[PDB]
Amino acid sequence: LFQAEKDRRVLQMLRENLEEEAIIMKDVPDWKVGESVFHTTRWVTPMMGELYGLRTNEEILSATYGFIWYT
Amino acid sequence: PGIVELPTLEDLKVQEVKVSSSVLKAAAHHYGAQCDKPNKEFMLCRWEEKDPRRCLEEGKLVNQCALDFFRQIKRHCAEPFTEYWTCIDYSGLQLFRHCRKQQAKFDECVLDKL
Amino acid sequence: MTMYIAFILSTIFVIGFVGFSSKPSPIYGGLGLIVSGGVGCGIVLNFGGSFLGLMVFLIYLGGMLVVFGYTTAMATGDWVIYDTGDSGFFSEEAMGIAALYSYGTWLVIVTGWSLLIGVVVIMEITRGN
Amino acid sequence: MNIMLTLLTNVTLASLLVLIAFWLPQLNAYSEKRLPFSMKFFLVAITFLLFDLEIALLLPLPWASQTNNLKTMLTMALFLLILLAASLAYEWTQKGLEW
Amino acid sequence: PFFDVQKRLGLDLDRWMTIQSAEQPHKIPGRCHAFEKEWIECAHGIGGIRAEKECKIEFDDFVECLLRQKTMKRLSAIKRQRDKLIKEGKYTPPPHHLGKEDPRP
Amino acid sequence: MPLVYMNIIMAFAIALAGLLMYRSHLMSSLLCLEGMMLSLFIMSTLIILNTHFTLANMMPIILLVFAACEAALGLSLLVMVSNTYGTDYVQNLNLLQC
Amino acid sequence: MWFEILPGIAVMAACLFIPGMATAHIHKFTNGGKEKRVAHFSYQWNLMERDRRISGVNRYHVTKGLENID
Amino acid sequence: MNPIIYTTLIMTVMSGTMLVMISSHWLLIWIGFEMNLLAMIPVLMKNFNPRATEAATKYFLTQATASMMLMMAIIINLLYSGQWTITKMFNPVAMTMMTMALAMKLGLSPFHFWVPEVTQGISLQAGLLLLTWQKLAPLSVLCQISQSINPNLMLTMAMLSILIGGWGGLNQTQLRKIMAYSSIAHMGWMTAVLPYNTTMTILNLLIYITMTLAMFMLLIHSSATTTLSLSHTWNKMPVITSLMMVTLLSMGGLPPLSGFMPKWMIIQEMTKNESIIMPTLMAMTALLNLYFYMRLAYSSSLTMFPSTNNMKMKWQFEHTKQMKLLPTMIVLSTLVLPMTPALSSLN
Amino acid sequence: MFMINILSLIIPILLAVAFLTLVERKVLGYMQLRKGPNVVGPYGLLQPIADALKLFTKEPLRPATSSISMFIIAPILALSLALTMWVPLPMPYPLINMNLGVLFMLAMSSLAVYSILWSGWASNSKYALIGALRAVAQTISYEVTLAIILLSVLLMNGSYTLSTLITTQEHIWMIFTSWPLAMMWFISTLAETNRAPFDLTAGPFAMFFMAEYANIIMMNAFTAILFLGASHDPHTPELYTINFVLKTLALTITFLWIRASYPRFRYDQLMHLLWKSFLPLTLALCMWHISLPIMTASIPPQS
Amino acid sequence: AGRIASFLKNAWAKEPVLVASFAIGGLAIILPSLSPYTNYAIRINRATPYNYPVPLRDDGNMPDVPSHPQDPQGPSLEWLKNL
Ligand SMILES: CCCCCCCCCCCCCCCCC[C@@H](O)O[C@H](CO[C@H](O)CCCCCCCCCCCCCCC)COP(=O)(O)OCC[N+](C)(C)C
Ligand SMILES: CCCCCCCC/C=C\CCCCCCCC(=O)O[C@H](COC(=O)CCCCCCC/C=C/CCCCCCCC)COP(=O)(O)OCCN
Repeated sequence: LFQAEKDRRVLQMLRENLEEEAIIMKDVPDWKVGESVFHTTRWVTPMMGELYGLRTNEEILSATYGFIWYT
Repeated sequence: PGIVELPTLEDLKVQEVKVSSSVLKAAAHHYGAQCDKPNKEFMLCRWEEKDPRRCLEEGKLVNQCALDFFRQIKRHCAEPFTEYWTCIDYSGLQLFRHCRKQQAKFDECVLDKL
Repeated sequence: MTMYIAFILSTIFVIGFVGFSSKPSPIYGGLGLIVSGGVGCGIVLNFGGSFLGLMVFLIYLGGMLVVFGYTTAMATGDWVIYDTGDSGFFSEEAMGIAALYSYGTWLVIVTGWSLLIGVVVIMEITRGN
Repeated sequence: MNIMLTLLTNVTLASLLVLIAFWLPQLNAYSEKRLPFSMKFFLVAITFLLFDLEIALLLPLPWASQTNNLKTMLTMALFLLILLAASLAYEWTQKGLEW
Repeated sequence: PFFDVQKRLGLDLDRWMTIQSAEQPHKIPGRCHAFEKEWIECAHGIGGIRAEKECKIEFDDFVECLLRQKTMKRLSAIKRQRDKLIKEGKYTPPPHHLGKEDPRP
Repeated sequence: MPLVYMNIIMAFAIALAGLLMYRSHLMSSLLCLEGMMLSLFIMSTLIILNTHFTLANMMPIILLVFAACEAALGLSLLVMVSNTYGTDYVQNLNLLQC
Repeated sequence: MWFEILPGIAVMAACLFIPGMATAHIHKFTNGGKEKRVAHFSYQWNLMERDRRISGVNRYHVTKGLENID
Repeated sequence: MNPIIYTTLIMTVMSGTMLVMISSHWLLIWIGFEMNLLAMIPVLMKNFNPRATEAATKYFLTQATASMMLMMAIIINLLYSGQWTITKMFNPVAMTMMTMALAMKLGLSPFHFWVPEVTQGISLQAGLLLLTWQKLAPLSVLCQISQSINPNLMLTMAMLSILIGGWGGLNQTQLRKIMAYSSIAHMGWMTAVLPYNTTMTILNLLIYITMTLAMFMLLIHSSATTTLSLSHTWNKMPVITSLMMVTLLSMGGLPPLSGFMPKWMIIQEMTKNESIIMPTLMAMTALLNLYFYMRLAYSSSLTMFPSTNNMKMKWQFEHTKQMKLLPTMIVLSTLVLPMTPALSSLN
Repeated sequence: MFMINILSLIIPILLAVAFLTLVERKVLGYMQLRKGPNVVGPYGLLQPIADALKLFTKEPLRPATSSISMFIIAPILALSLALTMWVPLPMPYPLINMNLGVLFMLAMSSLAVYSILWSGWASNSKYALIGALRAVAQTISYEVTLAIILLSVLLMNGSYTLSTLITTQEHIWMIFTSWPLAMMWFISTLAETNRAPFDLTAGPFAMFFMAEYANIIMMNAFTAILFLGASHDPHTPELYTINFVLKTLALTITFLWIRASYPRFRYDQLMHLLWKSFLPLTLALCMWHISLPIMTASIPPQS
Repeated sequence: AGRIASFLKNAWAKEPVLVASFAIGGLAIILPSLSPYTNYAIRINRATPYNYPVPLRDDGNMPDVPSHPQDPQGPSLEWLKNL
């Protein structure tokens, strides 16, 4: 169950990031929306900065160092 | 080179299970014993496809089956179960060992009920 | 984001390194190296290397730089490249380190032989005559 | 953050106490009036460093005990300790622990 | 020079620690396990020069997974454009980004 | 390659440069070598932990131990040098020449 | 006589009584009347994060029992 | 020191070299280098005196710096590609870093300053060990990664080594410094052919090792460390001086002696790769090495320098300890030219 | 409320080490057929306050040629380490819960020698420098066997976490499982703190005194947790707190007991003691405790 | 035989710590190889699940792998509970 919830949450964050990137890059000339950086079409597990990149700094610090700093 | 494909936000909508970790831990054994088949579907498909985008339906299925399990537990023994989870929640490490007596009750209730 | 704490720690690392690289008053160079080692162990701890950072802080600082100071007194951008998944019910660093006795039999053999030969060599050199 | 705050608090309190201790008695007007280089201590420091390195090698034992290669891990740990004892014995018999 | 004693005797003295995708304890995977696996399968049994001319795509993918230069560059470009556009004042950030919106397990 | 790696390689560069400047005090040379090792350990640990290379977690320990062994060796030599001249000055090692 | 040593010792005990006990009360005051949840190994940390997200008040210790299942 | 301890240290040095030669993991190669350095220091300081201690300190500093540079190169190569195996270097910065590291380990110019002094400070046996055995591991490592090395840096450092050795050998009166500069020049000759053929490198290594072994054993037999001390050997054992003169002529690359075998072949292979200026420059430079070998031969065997009265007592004694394989080394280092095509064995 | 927790951890330790001096004086006096301080206060209960104020009012003697920097750094480092040591201790709940609490305490104890080294260097005296080098060598020498004993004992615990030591000794104390290791550990803790019989060596002096006595109470608390386990009931932590405090007080009174009971060693004598009696036996017991869980199939759970 | 016993006597006096250390070391070296519970410890280590057991895809030719956890097929942990 935790695995399934994790995939759904990650996919939701990726979709929101895609929507906001598409909104943001409507005017830049050579850009392409949601373009991969890999030659392969295999699924690549996203980084920490891919999901939380467009979010606030508080949640960024949480998602980065919450387990490390929790004592 | 290429565009990534992500499922729309509607495809990720499902009735999330809304209990805490202690509640899940208290009924973990019965959850595994009763909800094993859809969980095995989801886990095998997840380890075969290696793709989260190809395992949504099985996730919805396991959430639905977990909801069915919790609905039965709520219907049949709300009082016995509530006392047991509460004890688990109090412990910092959520140890099964600390409150054996509560478990004996819940188990027998379930053994009588379901 | 605490103003790139990893970047600040790295900057203090380089600052201590250039402080002790000028080589003034070798005791002061040892002080600068102590500060730099503490900062680097802090970098490792903040990254997630608890046991390796604590090894730095214990072995390096408490034995090696202590022996250096003893012999001296004798004389006159982050958060992005990080991971996504979890480790399980353990820590990957501890398991990889403890795999030394199961996988690194060759490594243990060569390191122990090197340590024994080092003891012998130290006695040989310090004999004198 | 918690450990950072604790370290900061300890350092600040120690600094304040030492500063007060060094300055409170300094406000009232008052009078205001080699070569040897022993080698045995250096040797003991060096052997301490080497034994500390061997201890660092020996440290991961508590997690090394769950590996399913119990014979191999036991043999390797006993080998490490045997070499440590052999180094101690060699330093002992070659007049290396004397005063 | 290289005396391949291990391959002659089948000893495996130090080959277990050479690559990320080789029998990690507790089946813990590497961050770029699949990329290195694919590169190794592409380049095995072919020689050096042929591996370098023909398996360039796999090595590019592996090095991108390792260092994420392209991903960081793209994210930095997105951040720069969003910051400039917010300084001009034509784009308003969504509630999810703000953190006002409720979380999902 | 992020900026923290740049900083660590820069620290290694200053350590090597300080080793090669050689004002005096061979003990400072040993200190520069040891700072070089510390920078190596820091960068190697960061690389190993970032990529989740589990079996590589042994490599820092080994490296540290070996370098520390070398450290002891150098100290011993330094002591003997001092015993011959009374000081660990660099210029006192001018007996052998090209 | 010898029991005259007891007063000062008592004070010492009282002093050594204060920290740990205080921590316990602190851990009971800040963690919703229960023990402070420990989190090693990154799995129970994920459990705590999930509980924090589920509660809705951004507090992990506000448990949502079966009455929250509808 | 204790004979058992000396045997253990020698075996440890050889085992470190073998570990470098037979390992496929970079950390194991570094460990072998560290073991070799750790066990080499007492060997250089077997006979205790300030000269030996200073030479050992110089050697330790140089080797520790080289090892640190090598580990930095390994770490960079791992960073830009998660690989530990000794193969293509995948990075130019790592390659140049480890190139300078191995050059400093081998004593190639401009890292040649430590070789004459370390050789002069230590005894003749320790000098033999340092100049023969300590060249196998770095050369093996260089041969393993010969496809990645930038030819410009290799060739520049090799030519600099040959020129520096040829120029520096002229000004020397001590025999150990002469040997050190000869080693530097021959190392440049070995290195100049690495980008093209490693078989030539190994053949030159074997020939050079045999020649320097014969020369060092002849120098140990006639206990002389200077040209003047060597000039007295004709009055006690002229056969030794004659064999020494033949070996010295061989070391200069004079045909039909054995020393002509590597250079010739090296030149040939370079002319196969359309490189004409460099082999010519190397030959005209090795003329200087031949010149100072000829000067040593003049002062050794071809003329009879004045002797001393106390040599008469030396006439009444014979060397109680005799080195084995010395005749074999001399014969191999003088008269194996007709079996040149045997190098197809990939020696 | 975390700052309040830190303050409530720090201040009681300072008060406890304030009154430990009076307890030591009274115990020594009554062990010497006399009384302790019983005039300043009802039973000397105000003596520590008088000593503190007198020390805080007296002129400090700067050597007029010493290096001020390390001279002022040393007491800061000593007191900061002494107060930091108390952080990981579970009584029964640690202020900061660490996975490697034991390793943290070991690293800080390793750092502890730097204050001695710097104070010796900054004294501008050759005799004091010799004394400082002597003390540092003794401390590191005993630190070796401290670390070895600690790891061999923890091999029956399963991890370096301090709280698990409470679960490990739920039924029996580890004093029964390994009393020789506990004996050598007690002697080693005596040796680290420069206490009798191993004690061979106004403001900054007072701070060094607080650091030393806080280290004493720390070491007694660590030994009590390590070897004399108490039963911790999650519904009432006060019982564990009282048990732990009583055992720590017993161990500290025992420290005063050995201080008042025996003469002191020579330096070469204690060095020989360690390197020729504790280290071989410590290595033998380390091998024994490595082999024991495997040979009896009683390996501790956590990994 | 008398020489070895006499040496053991002479070592037990005026050197008890070394005798005890060597005895404990020898026992720690030799005993585990003959103890019958090391196999039990290995089996206990094998029985600890740290990872998820990934099920295998069915093809109708695996009668020994259970289809449900409660099924009698598969490993049995009764031996550990009996300990
Ligand atoms: C064949 C030639 C013999 C003579 C030449 C000897 C050369 C020098 C001696 C060193 C070589 C010894 C070979 C040891 C290599 C280690 C690997 C081998 O032993 O297998 C290991 C078996 O381990 C053995 O127990 C090693 C024990 C040997 C060490 C004991 C004595 C050491 C002495 C060696 C020389 C040291 C200095 C001299 C000491 C007197 C692997 O264990 P295994 O479980 O299958 O696989 C683990 C991988 N998994 C996890 C994926 C399954
Ligand atoms: C095969 C197992 C090995 C591993 C186990 C050992 C673990 C660690 C123990 C070794 C640590 C280092 C030991 C170093 C030995 C030093 C010997 C020595 O030189 O000391 C002699 C003294 O000791 C000796 O005479 C040599 C050793 C004496 C024999 C020791 C015990 C031998 C074996 C006994 C037990 C055998 C096995 C157990 C059987 C019992 C039945 C079950 C000199 O003493 P001094 O300090 O100089 O003072 C002299 C002036 N008065």
